[PDB]
Amino acid sequence: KLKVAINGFGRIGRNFLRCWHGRKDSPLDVVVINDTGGVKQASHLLKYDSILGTFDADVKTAGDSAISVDGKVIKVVSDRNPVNLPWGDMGIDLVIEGTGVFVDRDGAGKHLQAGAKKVLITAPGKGDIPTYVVGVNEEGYTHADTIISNASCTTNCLAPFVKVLDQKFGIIKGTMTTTHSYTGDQRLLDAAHRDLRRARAACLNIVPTSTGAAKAVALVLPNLKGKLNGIALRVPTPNVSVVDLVVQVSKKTFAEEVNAAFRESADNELKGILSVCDEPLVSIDFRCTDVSSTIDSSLTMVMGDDMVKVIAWYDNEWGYSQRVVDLADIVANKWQA
Amino acid sequence: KLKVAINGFGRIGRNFLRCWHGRKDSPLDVVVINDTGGVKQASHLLKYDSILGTFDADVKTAGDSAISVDGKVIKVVSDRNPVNLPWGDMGIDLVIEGTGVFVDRDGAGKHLQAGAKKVLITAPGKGDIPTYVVGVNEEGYTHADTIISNASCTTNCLAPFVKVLDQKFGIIKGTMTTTHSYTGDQRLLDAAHRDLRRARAACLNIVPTSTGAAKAVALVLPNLKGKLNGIALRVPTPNVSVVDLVVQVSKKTFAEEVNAAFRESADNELKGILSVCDEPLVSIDFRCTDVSSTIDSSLTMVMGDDMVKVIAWYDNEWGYSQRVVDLADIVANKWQA
Amino acid sequence: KLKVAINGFGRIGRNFLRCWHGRKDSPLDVVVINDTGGVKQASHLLKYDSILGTFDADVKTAGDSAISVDGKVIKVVSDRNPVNLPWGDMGIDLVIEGTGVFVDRDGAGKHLQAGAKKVLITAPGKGDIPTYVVGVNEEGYTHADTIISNASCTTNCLAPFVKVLDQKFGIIKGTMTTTHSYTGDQRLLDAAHRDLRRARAACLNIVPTSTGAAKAVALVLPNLKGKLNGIALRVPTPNVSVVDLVVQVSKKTFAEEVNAAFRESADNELKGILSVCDEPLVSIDFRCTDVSSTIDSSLTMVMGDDMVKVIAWYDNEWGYSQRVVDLADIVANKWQA
Amino acid sequence: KLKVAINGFGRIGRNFLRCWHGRKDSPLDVVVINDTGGVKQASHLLKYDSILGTFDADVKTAGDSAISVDGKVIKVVSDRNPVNLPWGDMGIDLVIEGTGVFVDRDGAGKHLQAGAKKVLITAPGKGDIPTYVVGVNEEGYTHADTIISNASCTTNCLAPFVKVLDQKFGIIKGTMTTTHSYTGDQRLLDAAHRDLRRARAACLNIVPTSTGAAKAVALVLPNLKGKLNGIALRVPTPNVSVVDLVVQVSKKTFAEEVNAAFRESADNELKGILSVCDEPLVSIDFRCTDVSSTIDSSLTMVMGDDMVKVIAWYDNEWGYSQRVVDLADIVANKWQA
Ligand SMILES: NC(=O)C1=CN([C@@H]2O[C@H](COP(=O)(O)OP(=O)(O)OC[C@H]3O[C@@H](n4cnc5c(N)ncnc54)[C@H](OP(=O)(O)O)[C@@H]3O)[C@@H](O)[C@H]2O)C=CC1
Ligand SMILES: NC(=O)C1=CN([C@@H]2O[C@H](COP(=O)(O)OP(=O)(O)OC[C@H]3O[C@@H](n4cnc5c(N)ncnc54)[C@H](OP(=O)(O)O)[C@@H]3O)[C@@H](O)[C@H]2O)C=CC1
Ligand SMILES: NC(=O)C1=CN([C@@H]2O[C@H](COP(=O)(O)OP(=O)(O)OC[C@H]3O[C@@H](n4cnc5c(N)ncnc54)[C@H](OP(=O)(O)O)[C@@H]3O)[C@@H](O)[C@H]2O)C=CC1
Ligand SMILES: NC(=O)C1=CN([C@@H]2O[C@H](COP(=O)(O)OP(=O)(O)OC[C@H]3O[C@@H](n4cnc5c(N)ncnc54)[C@H](OP(=O)(O)O)[C@@H]3O)[C@@H](O)[C@H]2O)C=CC1
Repeated sequence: KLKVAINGFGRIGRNFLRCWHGRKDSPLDVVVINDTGGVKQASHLLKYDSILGTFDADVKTAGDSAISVDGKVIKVVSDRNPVNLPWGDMGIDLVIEGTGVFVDRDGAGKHLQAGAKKVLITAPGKGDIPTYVVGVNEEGYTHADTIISNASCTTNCLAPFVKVLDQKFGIIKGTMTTTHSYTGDQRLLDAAHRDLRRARAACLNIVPTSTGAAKAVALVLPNLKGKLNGIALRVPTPNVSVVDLVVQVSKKTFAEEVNAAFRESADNELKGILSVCDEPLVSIDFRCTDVSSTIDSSLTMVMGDDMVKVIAWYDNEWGYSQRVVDLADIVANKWQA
Repeated sequence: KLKVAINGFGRIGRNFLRCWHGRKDSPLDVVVINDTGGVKQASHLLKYDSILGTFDADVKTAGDSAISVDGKVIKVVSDRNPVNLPWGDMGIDLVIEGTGVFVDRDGAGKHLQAGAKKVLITAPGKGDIPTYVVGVNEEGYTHADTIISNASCTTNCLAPFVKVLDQKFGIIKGTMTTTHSYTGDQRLLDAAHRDLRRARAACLNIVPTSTGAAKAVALVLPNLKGKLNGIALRVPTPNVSVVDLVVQVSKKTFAEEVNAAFRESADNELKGILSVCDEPLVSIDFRCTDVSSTIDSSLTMVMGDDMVKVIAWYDNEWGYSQRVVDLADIVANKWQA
Repeated sequence: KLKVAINGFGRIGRNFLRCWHGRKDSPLDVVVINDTGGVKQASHLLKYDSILGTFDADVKTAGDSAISVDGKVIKVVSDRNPVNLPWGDMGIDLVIEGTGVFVDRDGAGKHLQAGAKKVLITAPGKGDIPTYVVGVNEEGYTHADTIISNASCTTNCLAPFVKVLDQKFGIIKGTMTTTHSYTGDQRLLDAAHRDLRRARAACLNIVPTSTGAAKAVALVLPNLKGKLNGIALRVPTPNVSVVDLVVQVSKKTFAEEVNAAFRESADNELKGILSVCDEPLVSIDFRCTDVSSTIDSSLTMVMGDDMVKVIAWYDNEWGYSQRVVDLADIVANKWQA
Repeated sequence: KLKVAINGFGRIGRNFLRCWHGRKDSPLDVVVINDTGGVKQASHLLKYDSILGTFDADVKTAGDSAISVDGKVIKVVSDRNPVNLPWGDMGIDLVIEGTGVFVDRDGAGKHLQAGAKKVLITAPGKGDIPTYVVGVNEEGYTHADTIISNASCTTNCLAPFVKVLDQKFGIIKGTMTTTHSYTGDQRLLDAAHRDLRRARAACLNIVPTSTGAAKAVALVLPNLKGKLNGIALRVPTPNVSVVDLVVQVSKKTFAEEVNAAFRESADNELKGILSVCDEPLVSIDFRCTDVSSTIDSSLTMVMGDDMVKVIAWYDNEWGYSQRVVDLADIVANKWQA
C-alpha cells in the first residue's frame, strides 16, 4: 500500500519496474514515473530491450499523460528540477532515485521539499547518508531515516561472502579486482570526461578505473574497517560482471573447506542472496539471476594455508534491481508514520 | 598565413588538426581552439587516439591557456556561447565550425558577431547556405560567401562517382543504401533519443536510420534533382563505411566498361578524390586513406543491360577531414579582401 | 511416429532439436544423434547457449551412449564416415543432414547405403537435387524423392515476398544485397581460407562475399530465371540478418500499395511464413521469431513509379530451423510406403 | 648467417617475419616458409593485417614457388608432415616451430629427422625441454641443446618484474590473474572443444580458463618453486593483455618504494625488457610495444605493509615475437658446430 514514484527511467529504473511487476503479493504500488523523455519514449523502451529481450506484457500509451502495463495505468511526468514535482499533491510515500545526479543530502532533499515523505538512492550515498545491503545489515534500518542508500552493484556482490569468510576463518587483510561490463557513464567513442580513462572508446578497450566498494564493505561490516582495497577493469561486454578477491586469514584452511562454508550459508542465512555453482559456465550464463552473488567453486584456491582467492559472478543490472525491490519492501514493513 | 580557429574539438576537430599538421607548405595557420573540456583534456586526447593511434609529435600543455605541438603554441579557450569569443580580438579569418549545433545562419553567424571573418561548417547546412564538394562544384565558390558548408561524409563519397555516371551514361532514376560505422550521436546502451532506433545499443544491433545524402546530391548536381532517394544502416564498427548505389541509365552498357570510365577520371580530373581498387580487401584495409571514395571493381554489376550497381568505400573520419583542409585552402587562395 | 536421425550437432543441429521439442503433437520422433564431440559435450552445449539462453528442460547424460531430455532418451553416436552408421540397423526413416560437407548425391547417398530411407539437406544441394521452400513450392514434393534440399537462410527470406511481387506487379529485372551476421565458416582472427575476404577477423570488419540466393530463387520460381543477381556483406553481429531488394516492375505502383499487397498474403496463403512490421525496431528485436521473413513497412520506397525497394528481416538460425521442421512434417504426412 | 625456416605461418609466424624485417644488422637469414595455405595466401595475409595494419613494403608472389619482400626472395613449401620437409637438402640450421602442434620431443624431433640441425618452439615445451626467457635465464643456454622453448606470452610478462620483487623484498608466496585477449584457439560461435569454456562464443563472453604461467616462472627462477599459482579470464578484445599479481613479501614496504625498484631495473639490467608508465592509458595504447612488460605505476598498492599488488600490460603478439627474435639471435652468437 506504499505509494511509490520512480525518478529517472534509465537502465536501473526500467529494470526496477520489470522486477517489481514479477513479484507476488507486493506491498508496493508504483503510481508515477518522471521520464524527461516523454510518454512515447517511456512506453517504447520499456517494451523493447537489447539485454532483457521483449517484455511479455501488453504495454502501450494512455492519452498523452500516462502508459499502461497489462491494464494497470501509471502516470508519467517530465521535469529536470525535483522541487517542482507533484509529490505532495499525489501523496507519495517513497521516491526511487535512479538519476545518478541527486546522490547527496542537498540534492535528494529536493524531493522532500516537493512533498515526498522518504527517498531511496540506487547508488552509494555521498556524505552522512545511511547505507544498507540486504543480507548483511538491513536490521539496522529504522523508520526515522528520511534518506537512504542501497550501495553499488559491486558492494552487494562482495559484502555477502566476505561476511562468511570473516566469521569462519578470520580475515586479517586483503585486496580485490572486478572485471566489470561497460555502463552509460563511459563513452562510445573517445570523448571528454573527468576520468581520462573513461573518456576512451568502450567497446574497444580494457579500461582501468577507481572503485569505492573497498571501504563501502566496512560500512556494512564494521570488523573490516581499514582492512581492504581494490580497483576495477571495464571490458567490452554489455552486462554481467565478476569479482576477484584475495585475503589473508588467521585460520589455516584449504580450498575444499572454504567452498563447504559457502554452501552452508547459501542454504541457510543467505538463501536467496548467495549461491554456489559447480559447473564450467561463462558470463552470459548468469543473465537474469535473482541472487546478488554466485561463487565459482572450481576456481577457489589456497596458497600457503592462509592465502585465499575467490571468484564470483553478478548481474549488475537485474540482480541489483531485485535488491532495490527488497529494501523498498523493508521500508514498507517498518512504516509507522 | 591565414588565421584559423577550431570550434569544437571532437572527432572531426582533432582529425582536422592532424590532417593539417601533415601537409607540406600550408597556407593555413591554426592559432586557437575552443575545447569546453580543458587544456589538458585537449592535450591528452590529441596525443592518444583509439582509431588513429598515438600521435607522432611531442604534445604538451603550455600553461593553463594553451598547448604545444612540436614546439608551436596554440591557445585554448572555453565558451559554449560563440558571441562571447575573442575572434574579433585575435583577428580570426576563418572559423572551422565542428560542434554539430550551429548549422544555420543565425547560429553560425554568431561567430561573425564575435568578430570572425568567415565560417566553414563541417556538416550539411540548414536553410540558405552554399554547399560545396571538392571535385564536384568547388569552382563555384566566391570570396563573397561568409558562411559555407562541406556537406556530409556520405555525400562526399557519392557525388564524385555519381557525376561520372551521369555524364557518361545518363541517370534516369535510382536508390541507395549505406552500411555505416557508428558515431557519437548514437547510444552505448538503450537510452533516450529523438530517433527511437538510434536510441538502441550501438555495438549490439544493425540500426536503420534516415539519410539526407540523396537529396543533398541534387544541391551540387542540379540535374539530379528528384532522381534519387535512400536510407542508412548503422553497424558495430568504429570507423570506415560503404555505399551501395543502384541506378537505371539511358545508355546500355556492361560492368567492365563502367569500371574503365571510373579509372579514366581517377587518373585525370578526379585524381586524389576518387580511386579504383582491384584487390579483395575488407573495411579495416581502408583506414587512413586520403581519397573521398574508392570503387571496389570486382563487385560492380549490370542487370538487363541498363540497371547498374556500384559499391564504394570511405573513411568517414579521416577522409572527410582531408576534404575540409582542401576547402580551407581554396578559401585562402581566393582571398581578395 | 517417424524415426529421425540428426547428422551434425552444430548450430543448426541443436536449434532444430529445440524447435522440435516445443512443437505440439509432433509426427516426428528424434531417436539418435551423431556428435563427433562426445555425449557430455552434446549435453553441455544443448543446455547452455550464448544466443538462445539456457534450455528450459532437465538435460542430462544417459551413460556413455545417450542423453536425457525431460525424461526421454536419445542415443549418441560418433563416426565421421556415414557409410558405417547404424541407420539400417535402427530402421531410420529420415536423416537430417546438417554437417555442411555432404551436399551432393554421392556424399548424401552414403546415408542411404548405411541403411537410411531418406535424406534432407539443411543447405543448397549440388547437382541434381530437388529444392523446396515452404510457402513457395512445397506442393511439388513426392514421396519418391530420396534426397531433398531446403535451400539457404537467405533464399527462404527472399522467395516468399519475391513471389508476391512477381504475381502482383511483374518483375522485369533486379539486384540484391544482404547484410548478414557472421557464421562458423568465418575466422576469429586473420587466418587461412579459400575466400581471401572470409579469412579476415570477423568481429572487426565488414566483409563482402558471394551469395547464391539470387540464382537459387529461379529454382523454386522458374519465371525468374536470369532476372536477378546479388552479393553479401558479413558484419559484426552473432545472429539475425537483413535483405535489401531493388527491382523494376511492369505495372506502375507506390509504396503503400506494395505494403498492402504483402499484408494480404501474410493474412492468408503465407500466414506463418511472412509478416509485416509497422514499428521502429532493430535487429535484436527479431531474435526467436518463427516466420521466415518480416517486412519493415516504413522503409519501403518507390522511385520513378516502377523501381521498388524492399527491406526484410530474418533470424538466420532459429527461423530457418523452424522451416526444416515444417519440411520434415510434410515428408511424414506424405509417406506412402 | 644462420639459415632459418619458419614452420606454420599464423599470427606468431607472420609477426615474427615482420619483427625480423625491421631489425638492423641481423645475424639471421629467413630463406624458407612452410605455409600449407599456398603462395597466394602467404603473400596476401603478410601484406594485409587487421591488427598491425598494411605492411609498408613491396610484397608480391614470385612464380608459383615463392614470394618477395622489397626484392628479397623467400621460398615457400606446403606439407603437414615434417618428416617430408627439404630441411637437409637446403641446409637449414634452425626451425621456428609456430604451429602449436609439435610442442613435444616426439613431434619437434621430426624436423631433425628431415635434416634441420636445431628447433625453437614458440610456446611452452611439453616434457623435458629446456625453457628460456630473455632477461631472466638465457645465460644457461648452450649449443648442445637440440630443442628449446621460449615459454608463453604470459610467462614473459611475469618473470621479469617478479625477479625484481624477489631480490629487493623477498617473496614468501603469491597469486595472479591475467585478463587476456582472445586467440585462435577459441571458438567464434558456440562449438566443440576439449575445454567446455573455450567452446563458447568469444566476442560475447568473459571466459575463465587454466594457465601454466604459475609454475613456468619457477623454471626460469628457481627460488620461486612452489610459491605461486593463478588463472586466466579471456575477454572480447583482439590483442593486448594485462597481468594482476598479489604477493606477500618478507620486507615491509610501501607502494612508492616498489615503483622505485622497478624504474631502477628498467634503466639498467632490464632495459628493453621492462618498462614503467606514469600516464592514465588504456589497452589500445600499448599496441606494438617492443618490451615484454610495462608496469602501471598509478595502480600499485600495498596493504598491511607486506601485501603488494602489481598491474602490468603486454602485447601478446608483437612483444612476444620480438623475444623469439632475440632468442634466435642468441642461438646464432653461441653457434660452434
Ligand atoms: N547500471 C548499473 O549497473 C548500476 C547503476 N547504478 C546507479 O544508478 C544511477 C543511474 O544509473 P544507470 O541506470 O545505470 O544509468 P542510465 O543513464 O541508464 O540512467 C540514468 C537516467 O537518469 C536520467 N536523468 C538524468 N537526470 C535526470 C533528471 N534530472 N531528471 C529526469 N531524468 C534524468 C537520465 O536521462 P538521460 O537519458 O537524459 O541521460 C538517464 O535516463 C547512477 O546513480 C548509477 O551509478 C547503481 C547500481 C547499478
Ligand atoms: N564522425 C564522423 O564520421 C563525422 C561527423 N560529422 C559532423 O561533425 C559534427 C560533429 O560530429 P563528431 O565530431 O562526430 O562529434 P563529437 O561529439 O565527437 O564532436 C562534437 C563536439 O562539439 C562539442 N560541443 C558541442 N557544443 C559545443 C559548444 N556549444 N561549444 C563548444 N563545444 C561544443 C562537443 O563537446 P561535448 O562532448 O562537451 O558535447 C563535442 O566535443 C556533426 O555535425 C557531425 O554530423 C561530419 C562528418 C563525419
Ligand atoms: N548458421 C546459420 O545461420 C545457417 C547454416 N546453414 C548451413 O548448415 C550447415 C552447417 O552450418 P552451421 O550449423 O552454421 O555450422 P556448425 O559448424 O555450427 O555445424 C556443422 C557441424 O558439422 C559437424 N561435422 C562436420 N563434419 C562432420 C562429419 N563428417 N561427421 C560428423 N559431424 C561433422 C561439425 O563438427 P566440428 O565442429 O567437429 O567441425 C560441426 O559441428 C552448412 O551447410 C551451413 O551453410 C544453413 C542455414 C543457416
Ligand atoms: N597468439 C599468441 O598470443 C601466442 C601464441 N603462441 C603459440 O604459438 C603457436 C601458434 O599460435 P598462433 O600463431 O597464436 O595461432 P595461429 O592458428 O594463428 O597459428 C598456428 C598456425 O599453424 C598452422 N598449422 C597448423 N598445423 C600445421 C601443419 N601441420 N603444417 C603447416 N601449418 C600448420 C595453422 O594453419 P591453419 O590455418 O591450417 O590452422 C595456423 O596457421 C601455438 O603453439 C600458440 O600457443 C605463443 C605465444 C603467443
